[PDB]
Amino acid sequence: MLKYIIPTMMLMPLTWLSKNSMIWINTTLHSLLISLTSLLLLNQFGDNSLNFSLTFFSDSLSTPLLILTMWLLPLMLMASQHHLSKENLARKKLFISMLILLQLFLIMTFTATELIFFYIMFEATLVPTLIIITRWGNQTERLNAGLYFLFYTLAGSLPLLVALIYIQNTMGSLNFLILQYWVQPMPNSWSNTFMWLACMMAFMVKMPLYGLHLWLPKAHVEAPIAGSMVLAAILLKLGGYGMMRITLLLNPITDFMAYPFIMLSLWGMIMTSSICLRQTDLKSLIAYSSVSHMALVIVAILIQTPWSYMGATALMIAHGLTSSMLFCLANSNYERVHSRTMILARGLQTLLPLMAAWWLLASLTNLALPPSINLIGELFVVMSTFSWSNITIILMGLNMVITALYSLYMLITTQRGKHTHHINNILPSFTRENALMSLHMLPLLLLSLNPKIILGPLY
Amino acid sequence: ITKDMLPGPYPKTPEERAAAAKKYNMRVEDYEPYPDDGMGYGDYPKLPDRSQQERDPWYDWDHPDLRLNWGEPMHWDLDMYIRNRVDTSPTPVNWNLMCKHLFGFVAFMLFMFWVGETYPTYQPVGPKQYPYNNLYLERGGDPNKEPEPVVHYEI
Amino acid sequence: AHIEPRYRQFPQLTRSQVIQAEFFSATMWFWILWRFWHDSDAVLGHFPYPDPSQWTDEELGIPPD
Amino acid sequence: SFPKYEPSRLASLPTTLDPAEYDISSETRKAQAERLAIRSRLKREYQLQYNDPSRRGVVEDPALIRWTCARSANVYPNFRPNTKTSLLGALFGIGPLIFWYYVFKTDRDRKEKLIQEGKLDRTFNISY
Amino acid sequence: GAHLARRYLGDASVEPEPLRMPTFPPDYGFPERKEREMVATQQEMNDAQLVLQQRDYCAHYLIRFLKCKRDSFPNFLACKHEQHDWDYCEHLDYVKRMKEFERERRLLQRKKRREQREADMA
Amino acid sequence: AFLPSAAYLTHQQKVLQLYKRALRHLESRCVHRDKYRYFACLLRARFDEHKNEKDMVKATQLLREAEKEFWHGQHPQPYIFPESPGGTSYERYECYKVPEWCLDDWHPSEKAMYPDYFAKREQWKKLRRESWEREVKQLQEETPVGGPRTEALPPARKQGDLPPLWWHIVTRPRERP
Amino acid sequence: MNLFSSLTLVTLILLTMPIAAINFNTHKFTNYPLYVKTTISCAFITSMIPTMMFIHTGQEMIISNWHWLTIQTLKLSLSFKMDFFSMMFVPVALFVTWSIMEFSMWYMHSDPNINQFFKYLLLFLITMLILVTANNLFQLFIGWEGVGIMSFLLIGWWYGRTDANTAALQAILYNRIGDIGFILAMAWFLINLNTWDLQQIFMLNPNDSNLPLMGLILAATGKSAQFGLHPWLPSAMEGPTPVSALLHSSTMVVAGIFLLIRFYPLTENNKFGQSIMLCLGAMTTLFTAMCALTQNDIKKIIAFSTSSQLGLMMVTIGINQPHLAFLHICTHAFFKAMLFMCSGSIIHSLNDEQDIRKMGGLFKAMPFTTTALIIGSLALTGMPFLTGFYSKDLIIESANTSYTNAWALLMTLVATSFTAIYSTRIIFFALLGQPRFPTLININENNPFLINSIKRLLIGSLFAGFIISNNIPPMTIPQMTMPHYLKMTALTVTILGFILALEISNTTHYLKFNYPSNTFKFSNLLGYYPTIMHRLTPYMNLTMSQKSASSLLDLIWL
Ligand SMILES: CCCCCCCCCCCCCCCCCC(=O)OC[C@H](COP(=O)([O-])OC[C@H](O)COP(=O)([O-])OC[C@H](COC(=O)CCCCCCCCCCCCCCCCC)OC(=O)CCCCCCCCCCCCCCCCC)OC(=O)CCCCCCCCCCCCCCCCC
Ligand SMILES: CCCCCCCCCCCCCCCCCC(=O)OC[C@H](COP(=O)([O-])OCC[N+](C)(C)C)OC(=O)CCCCCCCCCCCCCCCCC
Ligand SMILES: CCCCCCCCCCCCCCCCCC(=O)OC[C@H](COP(=O)(O)OCCN)OC(=O)CCCCCCCCCCCCCCCCC
Ligand SMILES: *C(=O)CCCCCCCCCCCCC
Repeated sequence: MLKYIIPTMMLMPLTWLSKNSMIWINTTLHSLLISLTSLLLLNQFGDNSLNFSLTFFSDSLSTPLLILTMWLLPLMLMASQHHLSKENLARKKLFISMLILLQLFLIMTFTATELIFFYIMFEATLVPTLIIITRWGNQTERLNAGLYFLFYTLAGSLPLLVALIYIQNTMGSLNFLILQYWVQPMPNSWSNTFMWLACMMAFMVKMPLYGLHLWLPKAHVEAPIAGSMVLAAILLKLGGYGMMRITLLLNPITDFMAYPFIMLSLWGMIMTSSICLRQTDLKSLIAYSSVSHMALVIVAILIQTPWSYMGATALMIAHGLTSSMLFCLANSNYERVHSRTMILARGLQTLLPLMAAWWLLASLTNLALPPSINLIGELFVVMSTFSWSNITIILMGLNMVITALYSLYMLITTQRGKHTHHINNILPSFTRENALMSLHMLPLLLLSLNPKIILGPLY
Repeated sequence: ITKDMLPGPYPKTPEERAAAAKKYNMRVEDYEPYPDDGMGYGDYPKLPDRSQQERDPWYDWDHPDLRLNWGEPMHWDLDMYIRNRVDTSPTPVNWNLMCKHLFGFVAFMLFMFWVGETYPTYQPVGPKQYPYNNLYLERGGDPNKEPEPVVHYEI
Repeated sequence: AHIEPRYRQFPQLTRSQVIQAEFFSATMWFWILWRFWHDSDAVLGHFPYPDPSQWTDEELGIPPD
Repeated sequence: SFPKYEPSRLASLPTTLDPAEYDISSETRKAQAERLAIRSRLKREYQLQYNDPSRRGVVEDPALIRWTCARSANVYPNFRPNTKTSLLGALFGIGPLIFWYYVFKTDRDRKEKLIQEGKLDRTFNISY
Repeated sequence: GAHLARRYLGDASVEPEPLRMPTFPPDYGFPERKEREMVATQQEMNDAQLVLQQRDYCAHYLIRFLKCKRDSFPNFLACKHEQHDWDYCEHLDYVKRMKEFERERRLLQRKKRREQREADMA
Repeated sequence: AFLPSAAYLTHQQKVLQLYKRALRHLESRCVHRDKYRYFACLLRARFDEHKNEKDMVKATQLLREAEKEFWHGQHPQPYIFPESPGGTSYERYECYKVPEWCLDDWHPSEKAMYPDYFAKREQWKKLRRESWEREVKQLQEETPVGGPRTEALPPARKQGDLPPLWWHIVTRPRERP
Repeated sequence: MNLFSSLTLVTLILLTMPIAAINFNTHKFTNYPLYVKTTISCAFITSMIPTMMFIHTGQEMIISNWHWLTIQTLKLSLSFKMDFFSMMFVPVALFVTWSIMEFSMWYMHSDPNINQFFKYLLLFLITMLILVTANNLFQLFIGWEGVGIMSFLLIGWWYGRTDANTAALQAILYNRIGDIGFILAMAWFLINLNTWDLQQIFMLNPNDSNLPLMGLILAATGKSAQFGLHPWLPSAMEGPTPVSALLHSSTMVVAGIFLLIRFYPLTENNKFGQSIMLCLGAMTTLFTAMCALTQNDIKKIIAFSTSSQLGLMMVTIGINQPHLAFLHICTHAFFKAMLFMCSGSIIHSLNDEQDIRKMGGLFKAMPFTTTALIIGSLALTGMPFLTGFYSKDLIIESANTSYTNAWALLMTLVATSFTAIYSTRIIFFALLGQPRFPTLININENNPFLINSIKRLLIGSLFAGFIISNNIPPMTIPQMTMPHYLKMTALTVTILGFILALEISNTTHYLKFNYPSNTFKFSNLLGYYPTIMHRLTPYMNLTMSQKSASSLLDLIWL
């Protein structure tokens, strides 16, 4: 994995020694070269994972999240370069350095052989994201979110730390490869119940869980575009990756500890999708859509069937691409009308036809139009949860109505109807913006041809 | 925008009510808030819940599709009462009379299909008769076992 | 030359559209009368429907006891 | 005589059949004139900015900004936990969760009992 | 259609129910009753790929008609008489079903008048 | 009720609007033209029976139960004109009504495709920008204290000036682009 | 063999080639609608050869040509099922679409987005022939959602209009409620039968198949506008006329009926599914035909016509006669597409006038349109030996002579009378009588595009029932023995409907003004069903989506 970490670190002398008009071009070029390099991780096997060293490994779960992570950096550099034009050059290089450092943390978070190195890199990803959100977020009003981050630290990552140190003392190792063969059944006891909550609640907030999703339509709103792209595309999926690693140790107690949280997600995707029908803020609507889609990944991990893991990792990759494109479309209107109000600028297909085509395609991938991998992930999760319980199809299908309903409403409000009269700064689409939409959508459409590379280790 | 045009807490004194009605750009007599039960509406005006479909269409609107003006204090559920959504418009038939006619019609048709399923109509014939032991090997019978003889006779 | 718009009076007609409309109306009634002359049973009936009461007890096997 | 129209929540009374529309009193003249005055003043304040050539951008509507700030920001700092808020946050907050919990637990206990008694037709069920 | 009124408005005791009948033996009233001959062989209608609803006691006319329909392509109006033969023998099969129904109705009339004669006599 | 110029409906306007809506809903009830024309003169007679009513309170009550008559006898789906609101072709071409300022955002290679049009559009915009400050200083001295009472605007008074708030009414899109 | 599968795939690739043409464009087109119409004409000619060599031998096959995915026991391959249903539906759909596009080159000539319109209409055709040729549930779900989304995009064609967007989102809502049941069926077959392929479903032949058939009946309810999920098909007349002609009369709306005809070996061994299909179809064909009696927009009346015919299709599936239902689909396409084309020819001639109360006097003004509208109405009602006689009457000849729900049969006959009632209502208010349109006559139809486009579907509406029903093989046994009052049922009920509606129409010339009855207010406001549920079910959602979901729980308590 050291053929990826070292070029990502060499992006730091590349971004600090570059000429002042060249720092976007150079970082975009070399991060696209790293993303082309990232396809060497597709050397996967039907029995063995790709095990590089004592520190790094890659099965077919971590590999597509790595490719999506290394692909997300050039797109963030394209998306965030317009609204940093009047920024200081040194502050602009600090922004690019925090993006590069976040990629550096993520690409060795997903490959972490041992679980406390996963914990260190997992909680290391929060700091450059925090600095990007609070130094370039264009407004900061976080009176209620401070107490929620305190709740995240109390109920989340610290019990995970104590639990992983406990497994280190009990099993003697936290290597996931060793824990594949030295796993003991975790029986019914109160010690094992608090053990399960400690191993799971950090990743429950990171997904997020319904009821615990209070941070996500704030942190998505108060962020720049690169921060919202990396939150929607990668930083939610650390929770799902960590659940799919840590549920190896949590058998068979998961088979009766999943029942509350499954309810919290199965009803929760009914609520948040419905919440998207009453959103004034477009970026908040995409945030609650992200909650409504990660609820299915929570259910699919907690029911731990093969079809559910295949659908959950396909849904993670697909929703990463789709929701990142949705935030980029929301920014491509916000950079013109200077307000996130979804009822402000209407009828935009009269003014921007190709951009409305991109809105249509991102909406159709948002509502899981087949054969897109949004639908493949959605569908396999629905099949596995039907095998879990035959009634849940109702709570699936009703969600699959409301998921359609706000997806086209977001299309109908922003793009259709009568244009707003008093807005006359609606410029034509820059080639940068259309390139950003295409570099989201065309990989998402090409993955419908060959979905087997995004269906996880047990395809 | 600045603070003294933003919403605040519930108006208790009448001068705070007057300051809000000047802030929300409407008459003080029309300005009523949502009742302070603690549901978090604040000092927002309780508009009388009229859908935007009901408005004057021929009026020169600032927002013609919304049927809404500039500076007008909008309804709280303005995203809900757009003409793509929930309407409250008057109908030619009464609301309860519509609900009664629909429920009586649907339940009576359900009951009549239950009556017709209770008493089915048919033809004055016997059952359809098939050769070769009611087509035993055709309908998936095993070749080693032999069923009872299903023999039909001329008439 | 096209059909000129007219005002409060009967519009201009082409000979071709009138003879085509009369031709397809004649085609409809020709095909109806033709298949009614040759089939005459898809509308009226293919075979005689027998009377059940007009059947004797010997062919149906009713011994009077 | 005639069937009187019944108003509803989703069927409002018409403007023609409302009696207070037929008020002729001078205080209704004052109220209607003040509403026309506020509406005309706001219309003028709008379309002086709207028809301005030197402005190229968005005529910002503080009623719309105020509406979005009410729908987003003003929700927590004007909350008071009382009987009504706690009972309504306990009805629709932990009600249907408990409902679907007992429904799905009942069906899964039934299915598990049928599987461990050899009853459920799990013949061609090898995808799961 | 009058028998629907006879079974619903009248009594269902004398009217033969559609679902399970004959309730009488086939030899009851018939001295030396013969079976129904099948003309087309089981393997012959197996190779002709006939529908399981269509493999009744007169499927051999259907086999001749479908062979004519295959052999007369494209002249799709050249085999009207083979269709007429198949439709006429299906009509006769329906007539035999009507005869079974009238047999069952008249034997239920025999049972009804038998028990009424027994109640009058004894 | 809700009007741009008046704050209310006069009783004369209410009578005329109820007569018009009654005839329209009647024509919806009474499809054929001679039949509607017969019932239309009958209804005109019914409206002219109490045309000469001096008592405005009695005329108010008569108008009120006339509204009840019209509501009791209304058609459920009255004939709406196609480009009237509620019609089948209503606001159909609003997706084709591009605002004029978008011509400012064209590329010069396609602005040069229509040279006379944009060469005239330059002096249209010139006319607008040298008319704007004159019509603003026209409106600021005629508007009473407290803002304007009614939404109606004064016309161009001097010769050479243009009427105030005129650019979006003149340069509005065509109804069939 | 090598001819059949080759031309089968050549038809679909040929339909996809103008999509690559419109996507790889730099110039302004040398009549791209003519290019798409020429392509679909040649695709019709191409698909004629596999149909003829199916009528020769009965040659069916499967083309599982491209392996796509293997989820551990489920090999999802790109698999095309060429059976009787594809071999009869593909030439009918291509012929109807070819006439609709030669219609659209006249009707949609003023639209500057004409290339986008023909692109979207070709995308619909591609997704629909993906639907009707799919061999597994996944490719069928691809075509299913494809015709749903192209329905959205072609209802909301005038996207500035609020009502078009509203009707398009309404249609998406009801179709996704049907998709709940479709995904229920896919879930049941994957768990209990380990397949989405039709062949393993049919070969395993499950017995406890009530739940997947309830899922399929809910899918056909969402798709074919059955009762409960019906009003989007009358709402969907807000799109253009060739949209409502091709998609929402003849091609898309038969796909729920086609989904239930496709699964006939499961329905023929489940009497409960047959009874539910019979009851739902009789309810829909009663209700929509009753609503059609008192409407005044001609597109609404012909949409209620096609939804009542879909309810009759559901009825004749529910008597376990699926092949008669599919013959009725192939029959119904011709005259119902032609009726929408003639209605839209009246609409475009009378300057966007759609309300029948401002029409009339068009017997001699538009002679060819009047001729074809009368022929389409008589094919709809069941005139003897038009195309609609060769299926629909047989439907009644199997609805009487079967073990049937009696009230479903009686409502089927009431629907059969109502078809004649609204057909002669259209001919009365639109063709007969004296004019009612405004004074500036711009009435014209003398374009060879319009005349030939109505002419080829006119040849279809005259001869196609005879040709198809003498070219299709027997798959059931036709019940041909019945009493004379039972053989003459459908014709007599249709003529009674004509007589009753002629008396109704001749009561309108009288100089009397009656107060509206409760039956008129019920049927004119659409059984009160789009008036209540379109207000109540959004309300109870959206307040619950704001008060308790957003504000109470997910901003304050949690
Ligand atoms: C590895 C090699 C592979 C080669 C094959 C390619 C595989 C797929 C690649 C991507 C396909 C989409 C590309 C175009 C869309 C994005 C750009 C766009 O909008 O352009 C508009 C523009 C045309 O419009 P315009 O009028 O010029 O301007 C825009 C208008 O102003 C305003 O626009 P508008 O409203 O007028 O029109 C927009 C219209 C709007 O139409 C719709 O929204 C309708 C779409 C939904 C319904 C119909 C489809 C339903 C599903 C069935 C079909 C799929 C399965 C088929 C298989 C058999 C059955 C199972 O969209 C289209 O027409 C797009 C056609 C393709 C749609 C694909 C499905 C999108 C729906 C969402 C996902 C669905 C599931 C996933 C599908 C995955 C397919 C592989 O297109 C172009 O200019 C083309 C640009 C170049 C495209 C290159 C494509 C390849 C890129 C990959 C590069 C790497 C590999 C090398 C291959 C190179 C090949 C040349
Ligand atoms: C003008 C364009 C045409 C090209 C002109 C220039 C070339 C001249 C023509 C000759 C072409 C070359 C020879 C033939 C092609 C190669 C044949 C071959 O074996 O190829 C290997 C394979 C055949 O499959 P396979 O079975 O060998 O291998 C599958 C791969 N594994 C086993 C790993 C899973 O691929 C192809 O043939 C690719 C073409 C497929 C065509 C259809 C694509 C549809 C895409 C839809 C995406 C979504 C699907 C969703 C639905 C799925 C089902 C429900
Ligand atoms: C064979 C079995 C048959 C079984 C039958 C019984 C089950 C089904 C019961 C019926 C369900 C559907 C009917 C209720 C919802 C209909 C919503 C709808 O269509 O709204 C349309 C409405 C606009 O309609 P309209 O008034 O005509 O507009 C033109 C002029 N304004 O548009 C709007 O107002 C916009 C509203 C947008 C937001 C919609 C919110 C409501 C969402 C409803 C989801 C329903 C999910 C059901 C799941 C069932 C699972 C089993
Ligand atoms: C007994 O009546 C057998 C016929 C089938 C059941 C009754 C059907 C009655 C309606 C059809 C005939 C209508 C004739 C005008």
